[PDB]
Amino acid sequence: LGVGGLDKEFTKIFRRAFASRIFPPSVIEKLGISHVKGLLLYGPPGTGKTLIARKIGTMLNAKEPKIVNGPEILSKYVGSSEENIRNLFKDAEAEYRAKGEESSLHIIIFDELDSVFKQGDNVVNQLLAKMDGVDQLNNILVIGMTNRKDLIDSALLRPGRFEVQVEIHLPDEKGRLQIFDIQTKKMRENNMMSDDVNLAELAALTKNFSGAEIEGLVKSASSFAINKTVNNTKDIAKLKVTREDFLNALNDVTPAFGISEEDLKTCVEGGMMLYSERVNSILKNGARYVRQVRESDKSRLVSLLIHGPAGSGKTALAAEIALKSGFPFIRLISPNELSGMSESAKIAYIDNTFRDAYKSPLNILVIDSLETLVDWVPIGPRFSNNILQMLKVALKRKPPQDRRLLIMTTTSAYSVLQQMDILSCFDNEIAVPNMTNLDELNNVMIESNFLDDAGRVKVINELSRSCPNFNVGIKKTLTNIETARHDEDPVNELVELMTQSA
Amino acid sequence: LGVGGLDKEFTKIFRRAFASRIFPPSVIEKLGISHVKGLLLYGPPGTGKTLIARKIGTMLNAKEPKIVNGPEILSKYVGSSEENIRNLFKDAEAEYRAKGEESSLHIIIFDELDSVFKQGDNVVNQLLAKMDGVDQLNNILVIGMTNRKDLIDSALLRPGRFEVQVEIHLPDEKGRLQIFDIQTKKMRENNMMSDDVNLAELAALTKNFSGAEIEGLVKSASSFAINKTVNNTKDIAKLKVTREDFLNALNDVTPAFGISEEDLKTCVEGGMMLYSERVNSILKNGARYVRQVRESDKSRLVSLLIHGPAGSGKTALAAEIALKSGFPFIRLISPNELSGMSESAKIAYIDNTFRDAYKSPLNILVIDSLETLVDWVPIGPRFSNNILQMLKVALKRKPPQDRRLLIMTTTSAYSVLQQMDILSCFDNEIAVPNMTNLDELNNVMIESNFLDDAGRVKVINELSRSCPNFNVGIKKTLTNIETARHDEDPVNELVELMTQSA
Ligand SMILES: Nc1ncnc2c1ncn2[C@@H]1O[C@H](COP(=O)(O)OP(=O)(O)OP(=O)(O)O)[C@@H](O)[C@H]1O
Ligand SMILES: Nc1ncnc2c1ncn2[C@@H]1O[C@H](COP(=O)(O)OP(=O)(O)OP(=O)(O)O)[C@@H](O)[C@H]1O
Ligand SMILES: Nc1ncnc2c1ncn2[C@@H]1O[C@H](COP(=O)(O)OP(=O)(O)O)[C@@H](O)[C@H]1O
Ligand SMILES: Nc1ncnc2c1ncn2[C@@H]1O[C@H](COP(=O)(O)OP(=O)(O)O)[C@@H](O)[C@H]1O
Ligand SMILES: [Mg+2]
Ligand SMILES: [Mg+2]
Repeated sequence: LGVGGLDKEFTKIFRRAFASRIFPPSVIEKLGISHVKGLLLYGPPGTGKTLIARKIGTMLNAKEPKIVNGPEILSKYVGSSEENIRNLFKDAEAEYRAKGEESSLHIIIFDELDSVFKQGDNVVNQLLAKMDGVDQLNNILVIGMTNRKDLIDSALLRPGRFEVQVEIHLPDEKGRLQIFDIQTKKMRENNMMSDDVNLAELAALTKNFSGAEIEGLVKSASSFAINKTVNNTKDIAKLKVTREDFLNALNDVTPAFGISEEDLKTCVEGGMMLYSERVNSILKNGARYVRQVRESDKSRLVSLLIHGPAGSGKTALAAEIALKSGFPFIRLISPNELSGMSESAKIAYIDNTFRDAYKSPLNILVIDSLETLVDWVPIGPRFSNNILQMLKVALKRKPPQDRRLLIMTTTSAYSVLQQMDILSCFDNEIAVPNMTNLDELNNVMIESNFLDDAGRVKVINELSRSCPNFNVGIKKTLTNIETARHDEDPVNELVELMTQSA
Repeated sequence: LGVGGLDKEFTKIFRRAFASRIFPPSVIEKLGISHVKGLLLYGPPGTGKTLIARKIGTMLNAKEPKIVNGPEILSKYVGSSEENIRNLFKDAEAEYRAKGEESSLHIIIFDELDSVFKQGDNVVNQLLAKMDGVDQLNNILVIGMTNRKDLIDSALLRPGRFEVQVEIHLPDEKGRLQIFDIQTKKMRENNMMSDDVNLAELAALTKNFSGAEIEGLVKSASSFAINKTVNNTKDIAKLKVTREDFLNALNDVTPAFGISEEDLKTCVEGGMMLYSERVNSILKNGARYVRQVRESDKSRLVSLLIHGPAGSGKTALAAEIALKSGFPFIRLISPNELSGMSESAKIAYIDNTFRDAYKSPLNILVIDSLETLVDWVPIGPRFSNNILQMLKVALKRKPPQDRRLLIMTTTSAYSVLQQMDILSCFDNEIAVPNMTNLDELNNVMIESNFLDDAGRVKVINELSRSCPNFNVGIKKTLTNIETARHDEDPVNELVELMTQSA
């Protein structure tokens, strides 16, 4: 017909909400039952709910369904809003007096239902009157659509009202293959599509898209081929789309439920060099855990705690372990995002991020500098307890319906966490130490191209008896080489800086 | 007549509210008494109150009852609501002036009465005027309905107003047997029901349903048999519902006052293995307490405390004991449900859960992580006292009218509870210890299919002289084997991890 990827949900809606309307009234009256009058559809935006609604009605040959938007009714003036509802059902009322039980079916779609409860009452009560009360109207069927089931009051779900509930999901590979078929049919049937375009490849590149995003991608590719000829010209009849156009268009549409590439890549990495054996061990353990949470069904929530002193490398490690994983979904919470908001806004932001992470097969989250998110200052001490409780609950909840995620977190204030007794949330702890021998300094000098061997040797020979057992980090070590490089006397300057830091 | 299960109740209502209306006016005048003008019915929703109201009306062949809804009147504009109440009684006023004492009876129904008091006064005063004051009308009888008696002000219950009060209950096995007949009459009497459907079985499976759920169950079963023909065809005349349809329909309707199966089963239990004698003792004691509660009338409340270190197994034991009991009603209160709410909302939620527990023959409740529900942080220390007092009162109250329930609660901060002085609530305490011997580790490895015994011997030998006094929980032990399994060198990795944890 038109819909794609939905094959166990088009059977289950049709079995219950619609099957009885086909038969003549005699047999339905014969058994002694009643038609259902409410159906609820829930799932993330852009996934095809309104489509199913409109498309089913063409089989029954009902009237074109009316549509009403929640916030519209809520933003109208009080009296106008009150009168509006009684306007909506007028045609349905008339036809019943006209033809009794043999009237046709009428469909009403109610969108963004949750908005009414998010605080209103008059709309809800008037609406329930028309399908539950003594003024019962036996022609109508009302469809509701929401992204959040938990905000609707339980009173509405009980038998007689919104009796059947269905859930829509993001598509998998076979779904996307069918959606591509549906969207490119009309191009294919008119010899306006090249022969190198292979749809099974695109089905695998577009990893976590919804249907709407696929519409947008096709439109973009068409755009390229149009622009290639304008400046409106002869020989339009030879127009065609090509594989290169799809590959170019893939760089202009970025999906929600994707990878926050720029923040991870640029902000958190400006080098990476293996200067010791501990580093290598840390990156191997990271790979082990990524593999564990992709090939086992008895581990759907792992949490880790990379601790260490300041200037030690922590965050750059977390990022490095994530970018090599290849998961579809990756995000991070850091102080840069929460700047300038009130406390309540912060709670809302964290909660929404976690809810968005429970809608893909695989997920990674990074939490950076746990103590700064809580506003810790030791003169008081002062901190925010509400945020702490939100985080403490979140780090132990398990995603529903055989999904899975991995979490990584970074801190420099281990003792404070020990004091706040939230140290049982973590499954394992990794330690990151500083540099403490001159061999590491030699390695770091070599891989940054500091200067020729003749000078390098002299730096080590002078520090050998200037300061034998220094204790410095990596972040500071790379800001001293960089500044010393620009001096007029590089060896002496570097020696002085190193001695001061140690 | 048309209703079943509610017999006794009837006998009474008819004895008091209506018996006087049958007799001729002369004898009633002759005794020197006056009719009753108010009747209150209360009980859980969907249990059959409005049905009784209508069906009694048909025996006395009075007019069709009028109906009004509380929220409807309360939400309307102030002036319209004030003018509205006077419209409702107009017809009754007219017939009185027409025909005096010999007028027929008028019956008015008022729904969701408590909504008026839950905060209003104008409707209450105007209503009492017509049935108590000087302007009394002697034709009317008013029926009220509420789910909550305790909220109604006492001024209404005194003689002359709402003089008779009655309660409706959820049916027992015999009642459900009757309700199935009343609902399936029209199918049975027209040869559209198979010869294998046995109603005594269905009455026994549907353990805690109300009437509305039974209507829904029949409707769903009809839907199965109907859909099996379409795609609208010939031989509609051979339609028949069958036993398999009922058994499959049983999985689509879930009742309130049922079992929260998914939450108990998936989240809280992902393995169970009897690695020591203490575990067997714990489970045996749980079974003891269960069948105690089922076979005694001198123990209608029992409360338990399970305590021990973090990671020891607690919550899984609790859920494991719940699943094998076989009770109809099971729920749990845990931090996940209360996340994101304000304080007042949390209190309301807890209180409603306890109220819903007091309406079934048998009940179990599970309360998880008592110290996290109160928001304890030891720096202050800071915590919420209101929630603590609510929980402290609730754990001692006994349910009414020969019902019984069992409570289990789990915690990791035994010293804190001792400081807060709420140990007096619990009847007995159970201790869950950690692992402390190598034999237990051997059993766990055998049970989890780690690797062939040849390698298994080596782990125990190496730990026998590396660290013989280790002290770790079961959760950590089951998350270290899992990660070691995926390594390239599984023995050394597991040995190192165990040494670190101890
Ligand atoms: N082997 C390495 N491991 C980690 N970081 C490295 C390595 N080699 C170079 N670097 C660079 O060193 C810097 C380390 O700074 P980074 O922000 O990761 O430290 P940090 O301890 O998280 O800092 P802070 O806690 O003060 O915010 C980064 O620019 C990183 O790219
Ligand atoms: N004999 C057993 N006893 C307890 N848990 C077991 C047993 N065998 C396997 N398990 C598994 O071990 C895990 C125990 O974790 P659980 O959440 O019950 O611990 P907990 O004491 O509640 O932890 P926490 O204090 O961190 O909340 C569960 O996944 C459970 O299925
Ligand atoms: N599963 C799907 N199969 C085919 N087309 C789809 C699908 N999902 C989305 N589309 C396309 O995207 C458009 C927008 O989807 P829409 O029905 O508005 O979803 P929502 O109800 O979430 O807004 C549809 O009109 C259709 O062209
Ligand atoms: N004891 C019963 N026997 C038969 N049918 C019942 C019974 N109780 C409830 N029902 C069915 O449930 C339907 C809904 O009940 P309703 O009249 O709304 O009662 P209430 O709303 O007061 O719970 C009724 O129309 C009736 O068909
Ligand atoms: Mg950092
Ligand atoms: Mg627990």
